[PDB]
Amino acid sequence: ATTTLFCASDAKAYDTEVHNVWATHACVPTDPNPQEIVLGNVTENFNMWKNNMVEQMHEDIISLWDQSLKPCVKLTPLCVTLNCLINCNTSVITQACPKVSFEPIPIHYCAPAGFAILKCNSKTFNGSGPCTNVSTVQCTHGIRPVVSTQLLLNGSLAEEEIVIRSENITDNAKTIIVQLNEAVEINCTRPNNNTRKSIHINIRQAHCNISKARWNETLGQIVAKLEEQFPNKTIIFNHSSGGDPEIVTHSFNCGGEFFYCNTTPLFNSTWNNTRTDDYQNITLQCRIKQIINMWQGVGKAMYAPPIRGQIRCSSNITGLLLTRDGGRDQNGTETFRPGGGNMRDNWRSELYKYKVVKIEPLGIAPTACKRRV
Amino acid sequence: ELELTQSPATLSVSPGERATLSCRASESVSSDLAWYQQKPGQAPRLLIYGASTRATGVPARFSGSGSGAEFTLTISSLQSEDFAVYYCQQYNNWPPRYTFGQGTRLEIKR
Amino acid sequence: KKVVLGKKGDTVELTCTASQKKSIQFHWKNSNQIKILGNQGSFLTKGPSKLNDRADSRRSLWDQGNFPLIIKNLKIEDSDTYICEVEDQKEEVQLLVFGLTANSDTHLLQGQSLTLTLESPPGSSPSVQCRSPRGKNIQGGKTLSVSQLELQDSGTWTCTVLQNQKKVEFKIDIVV
Amino acid sequence: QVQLLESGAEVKKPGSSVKVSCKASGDTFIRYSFTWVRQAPGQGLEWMGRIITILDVAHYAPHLQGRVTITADKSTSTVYLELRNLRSDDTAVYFCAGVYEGEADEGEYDNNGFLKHWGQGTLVTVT
Ligand SMILES: *[C@@H]1O[C@H](CO)[C@@H](O[C@@H]2O[C@H](CO)[C@@H](O[C@@H]3O[C@H](CO[C@H]4O[C@H](CO)[C@@H](O)[C@H](O)[C@@H]4O)[C@@H](O)[C@H](O[C@H]4O[C@H](CO)[C@@H](O)[C@H](O)[C@@H]4O[C@H]4O[C@H](CO)[C@@H](O)[C@H](O)[C@@H]4O[C@H]4O[C@H](CO)[C@@H](O)[C@H](O)[C@@H]4O)[C@@H]3O)[C@H](O)[C@H]2NC(C)=O)[C@H](O)[C@H]1NC(C)=O
Ligand SMILES: *[C@@H]1O[C@H](CO)[C@@H](O[C@@H]2O[C@H](CO)[C@@H](O[C@@H]3O[C@H](CO)[C@@H](O)[C@H](O[C@H]4O[C@H](CO)[C@@H](O)[C@H](O)[C@@H]4O)[C@@H]3O)[C@H](O)[C@H]2NC(C)=O)[C@H](O)[C@H]1NC(C)=O
Ligand SMILES: *[C@@H]1O[C@H](CO)[C@@H](O[C@@H]2O[C@H](CO)[C@@H](O[C@@H]3O[C@H](CO[C@H]4O[C@H](CO)[C@@H](O)[C@H](O)[C@@H]4O)[C@@H](O)[C@H](O)[C@@H]3O)[C@H](O)[C@H]2NC(C)=O)[C@H](O)[C@H]1NC(C)=O
Ligand SMILES: *[C@@H]1O[C@H](CO)[C@@H](O[C@@H]2O[C@H](CO)[C@@H](O[C@@H]3O[C@H](CO)[C@@H](O)[C@H](O)[C@@H]3O)[C@H](O)[C@H]2NC(C)=O)[C@H](O)[C@H]1NC(C)=O
Ligand SMILES: *[C@@H]1O[C@H](CO)[C@@H](O[C@@H]2O[C@H](CO)[C@@H](O[C@@H]3O[C@H](CO)[C@@H](O)[C@H](O)[C@@H]3O)[C@H](O)[C@H]2NC(C)=O)[C@H](O)[C@H]1NC(C)=O
Ligand SMILES: *[C@@H]1O[C@H](CO)[C@@H](O[C@@H]2O[C@H](CO)[C@@H](O[C@@H]3O[C@H](CO)[C@@H](O)[C@H](O)[C@@H]3O)[C@H](O)[C@H]2NC(C)=O)[C@H](O)[C@H]1NC(C)=O
Ligand SMILES: *[C@@H]1O[C@H](CO)[C@@H](O[C@@H]2O[C@H](CO)[C@@H](O[C@@H]3O[C@H](CO)[C@@H](O)[C@H](O)[C@@H]3O)[C@H](O)[C@H]2NC(C)=O)[C@H](O)[C@H]1NC(C)=O
Ligand SMILES: *[C@@H]1O[C@H](CO)[C@@H](O[C@@H]2O[C@H](CO)[C@@H](O)[C@H](O)[C@H]2NC(C)=O)[C@H](O)[C@H]1NC(C)=O
Ligand SMILES: *[C@@H]1O[C@H](CO)[C@@H](O[C@@H]2O[C@H](CO)[C@@H](O)[C@H](O)[C@H]2NC(C)=O)[C@H](O)[C@H]1NC(C)=O
Ligand SMILES: *[C@@H]1O[C@H](CO)[C@@H](O[C@@H]2O[C@H](CO)[C@@H](O)[C@H](O)[C@H]2NC(C)=O)[C@H](O)[C@H]1NC(C)=O
Ligand SMILES: *[C@@H]1O[C@H](CO)[C@@H](O[C@@H]2O[C@H](CO)[C@@H](O)[C@H](O)[C@H]2NC(C)=O)[C@H](O)[C@H]1NC(C)=O
Ligand SMILES: *[C@@H]1O[C@H](CO)[C@@H](O)[C@H](O)[C@H]1NC(C)=O
Ligand SMILES: *[C@@H]1O[C@H](CO)[C@@H](O)[C@H](O)[C@H]1NC(C)=O
Ligand SMILES: *[C@@H]1O[C@H](CO)[C@@H](O)[C@H](O)[C@H]1NC(C)=O
Ligand SMILES: *[C@@H]1O[C@H](CO)[C@@H](O)[C@H](O)[C@H]1NC(C)=O
Repeated sequence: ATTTLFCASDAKAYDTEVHNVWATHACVPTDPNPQEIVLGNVTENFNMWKNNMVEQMHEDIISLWDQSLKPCVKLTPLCVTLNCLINCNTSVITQACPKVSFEPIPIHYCAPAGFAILKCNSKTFNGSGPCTNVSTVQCTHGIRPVVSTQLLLNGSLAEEEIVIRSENITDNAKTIIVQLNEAVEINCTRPNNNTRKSIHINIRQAHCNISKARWNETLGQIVAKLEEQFPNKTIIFNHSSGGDPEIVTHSFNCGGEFFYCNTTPLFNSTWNNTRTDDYQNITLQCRIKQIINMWQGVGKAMYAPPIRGQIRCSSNITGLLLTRDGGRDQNGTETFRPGGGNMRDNWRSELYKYKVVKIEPLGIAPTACKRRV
Repeated sequence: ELELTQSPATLSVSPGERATLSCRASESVSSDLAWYQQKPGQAPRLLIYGASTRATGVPARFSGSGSGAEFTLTISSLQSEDFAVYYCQQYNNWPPRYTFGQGTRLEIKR
Repeated sequence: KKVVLGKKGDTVELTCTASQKKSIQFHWKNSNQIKILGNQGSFLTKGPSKLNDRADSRRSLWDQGNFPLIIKNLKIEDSDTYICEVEDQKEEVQLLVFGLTANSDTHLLQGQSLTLTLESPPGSSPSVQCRSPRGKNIQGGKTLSVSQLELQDSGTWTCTVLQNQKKVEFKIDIVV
Repeated sequence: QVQLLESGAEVKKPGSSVKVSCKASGDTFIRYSFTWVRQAPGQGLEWMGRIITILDVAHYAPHLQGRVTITADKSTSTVYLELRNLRSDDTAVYFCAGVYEGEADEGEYDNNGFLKHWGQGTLVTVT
């Protein structure tokens, strides 16, 4: 089916939190008694890159960002139907910019009246491969609408082992979604201590820390899986290959603070079966920006200056988006640069277990009876 | 729109005396007020920005404070070159709809 | 296959075509399967090749269905084919960049001979068609030489270079 | 670091179009915004408008939007002020005004609404 799904999140309806305001006006309360009917010996071809359900969540989040962070100047392109000097003049919009609170909330996409949602339960699932432990439900699990690049933040973890998912390997175009089985933490702060606005005619500085003794374990398992796909080549990580500032670096949000964290001291290491890092607090240098590029279409934007102080992001890291650099010049190597940017790929890593199906009840079969006439 | 009101029309001063000024807004406004100087036929040099931070080159003789509606200013040890027209220009509305202020001037006994 | 010509220094614009009119994923790969550009949602990712700072794209036309490839400061080393990967198609074009000039910079006289210089891309066969304002429509292969360079031979001769029914014009520095 | 250079003091009949230019140096033209303040003879400091160099946007007063427009030719680093539909009240002194913004190209923009750098003023008078 190609239907719409009503959301169902546990709101509050009293605080000035943005997601609590949005969830109260368009969401219902969560199901207090869920029922997961386990089917028998069934098999369903769960394709995940052709899932139309993720095309809906992406259009239900864009409608939230137009109710949350109103830009001061929303510069967006607009062309005129003239064959080819095509008339393409920008159309700016000036709106009030109030600094509002910002925090995601887990939502649940539920099936409408008359349809059902299937769900695989295999601990591997492979992506677009048919599983066997298919069970039906009515609402998905907790899904957070976190918007980020190069590192999938807050969310669900793998069941037993770090699995990799990609629509098609060896074609270096499709992004490789890597799901972790252990929550890698990350803390990002800037207390006060940097009220220095300009330098010559810092408040635009922040940092993050990653537990090196814990992060190497999860990275050590990723290379163990990637080498299973390429045993003779060499796994060599690298930084980004350039482009827009929202892709070259990490990018997440915390109360309107658009942290653009430089992730070069996290992917610089070359690899083999042994380590090449060192031998606790990896200082991930970040920077608050003001002129961004929207992820909800082409076009720049400009927000209000940052808050005075005490900006904290006690996050998690459940996924990882990695691209691949192949070719005829690939002399026994494997380059996995950080990618991401396509937010649909951010939610396909979350909505991979589900599928919306309808029940057709007719059926025709041959038999040995005959209508007496 | 908004309006900035000054209490005096001119300011009776003398060299070596302390001078104070105040700007009042028609509506509420935060600490986004800047004080400007003005000399005849010259460029209106910046004095304070944000009502509490001096520019690059403004001496310690010029200072001010205040928030909300009242915005004070103080001039310690009024020099000879400090006799110039002063101005109040508010900027706290997005889109920019701020207009102007009245302004004061130091006096000369004659 | 489509093919265009470069002028050793200017830009170029190789375009793809889309019909869904939705601004979807696409890429650009050379003859060695190396990424150059490509949409990633609504952002832009420059692929790891030898054309990092030269590759660019007109972002304002992606929602209409046109995904051009803007490459500035063309060189002869970039004469290679390119691949479009809009939906599932493999729209392929070919780039041929070369430069036509001479050797004697400014010191020239009256009654001297002239020589030309062409650095064609490796694996090509161009045809240089010279044209002069005096009517010296010199026809020949790649290399051309003129035996007369006088005061009457002044003016930048517009020698065009044709290959596969595709030609581009140039200029000639003549200082006497 | 930055400097300004106004245009020539030209008088025009009320009803025509007025153009005022301002060049600069010392810093890249797209690093910070620019404004316009109107100095009438004997009056205060009337705010004309404001233009961001990167985002070619402009905001004006509600009594001037049908007569002014600001462009920032970054290839020449010269802001222009096309003031058409000239009247008699518009006799004043026009001048550019700038204020630095820390690294707006990379995105560290500050939205400094005050004014620090000023030009010298061109004389505009109708007859
Ligand atoms: C992944 O998931 C994790 C969760 O597992 C996400 O982590 C969350 O991230 C949130 C934002 O990054 C963060 O939210 C902040 O929490 C602060 C602490 O909350 C606790 O204290 C409050 C008050 O005591 C309790 O009510 C509450 O129950 C908690 O126990 C809040 O204080 C923060 O609110 C302030 O910041 C936002 C930022 O925009 C403001 O909009 C908001 O209005 C508040 O602003 C005030 O404080 C700032 C601090 O400097 C001031 O600068 C500002 O001017 C305001 O100051 C006024 O008020 C203070 C009193 O608060 C007063 O002293 C001052 O004088 C002023 O009058 C904010 O809500 C979550 O805590 C955090 N969760 C966890 C578990 O860590 C993570 O983000 C996820 N990843 C992503 C990408 O989202
Ligand atoms: C992570 O990816 C980046 C992608 O940019 C990669 O960095 C670059 O790699 C290329 C590929 O080797 C380097 O290019 C060459 O590097 C050598 C060594 O310095 C230079 O001598 C070369 O310059 C000469 O050769 C060119 C022709 O090959 C000539 O045209 C040129 O004029 C010079 O004569 C050539 O540049 C490039 O230097 C690096 N750049 C950086 C900043 O590292 C990086 O290697 C990847 N990481 C890992 C771990 O592999
Ligand atoms: C999953 O993705 C894979 C890559 O991401 C896909 O692999 C592709 O598989 C096809 C089938 O072999 C390959 O096509 C081959 O291309 C060569 C090279 O073509 C050149 O030479 C021929 C003449 O030899 C010429 O006509 C052309 O114009 C080229 O100049 C051909 O010679 C072969 O006959 C064959 O067609 C692709 O190369 C390969 N992709 C890559 C990037 O290597 C795979 O198909 C995907 N899976 C599914 C199910 O679609
Ligand atoms: C096939 O799919 C079904 C989906 O329900 C799987 O059943 C689930 O199995 C897990 C064990 O991994 C059960 O979790 C356990 O629950 C019990 C009782 O609640 C508790 O004592 C344990 O601590 C643990 O939490 C889960 O309850 C169970 N689902 C239901 C509805 O009972 C089944 O395991 C899958 N088959 C295979 C081979 O994985
Ligand atoms: C993220 O942080 C890393 C920290 O290493 C930054 O890498 C460093 O960037 C600087 C600036 O380009 C590089 O300096 C340059 O080096 C070349 C020699 O290759 C020299 O010719 C230049 O004049 C300049 O000094 C520096 O080499 C580089 N570090 C390494 C190890 O390569 C990186 O730029 C940051 N990225 C972002 C997006 O913030
Ligand atoms: C790739 O990035 C990692 C990021 O951690 C680099 O590891 C860091 O390497 C530097 C080497 O200079 C370590 O500094 C060391 O500090 C100790 C104590 O102050 C000092 O005794 C040493 O002489 C050295 O200066 C740094 O601690 C280390 N990071 C962590 C978190 O331990 C790694 O070197 C990078 N690799 C490449 C090839 O760029
Ligand atoms: C590596 O990073 C972590 C966090 O990014 C650092 O942990 C932090 O360490 C400081 C220093 O002890 C802790 O402050 C102390 O907290 C206790 C408990 O509230 C308080 O009673 C003390 O007076 C003091 O303020 C801080 O809480 C702690 N962070 C967290 C989240 O617990 C760690 O120190 C870093 N490693 C190194 C070697 O610096
Ligand atoms: C895991 O997924 C891959 C594709 O993502 C499946 O691979 C194809 O499987 C069919 C039949 O199993 C083969 O005919 C194809 O040749 C396979 N293609 C590739 C590229 O491997 C694979 O079957 C899935 N695993 C399971 C257990 O179903
Ligand atoms: C990031 O911060 C969190 C808390 O904000 C840290 O979690 C605590 O870690 C200490 C060990 O240093 C434990 O004793 C605490 O019990 C943890 N908190 C909770 C609630 O369990 C975390 O260690 C920090 N990680 C990094 C890499 O900085
Ligand atoms: C993030 O990591 C940095 C780098 O280790 C921490 O800075 C250190 O903090 C400890 C205790 O606060 C000091 O003893 C070290 O001297 C600091 N290192 C440096 C280089 O200054 C920082 O504290 C960490 N963040 C948090 C929230 O703890
Ligand atoms: C981030 O990771 C921490 C653990 O590193 C998560 O904390 C766990 O939360 C579950 C949820 O019920 C508890 O059962 C565990 O006992 C917690 N462990 C610890 C050590 O605190 C935390 O929930 C993660 N954050 C998010 C948003 O998922
Ligand atoms: C599924 O197959 C197993 C294999 O023995 C069988 O025992 C079971 O009854 C089957 N399920 C159903 C619902 O019949
Ligand atoms: C990863 O780091 C931890 C310390 O944080 C260390 O105990 C462990 O041995 C490291 N992993 C490898 C493979 O060396
Ligand atoms: C490459 O890997 C295969 C196993 O996948 C192994 O048999 C072979 O020996 C390896 N090549 C070399 C040169 O060792
Ligand atoms: C990587 O490790 C293997 C042994 O696991 C070794 O044979 C190989 O030489 C190593 N690669 C390099 C480049 O040293």
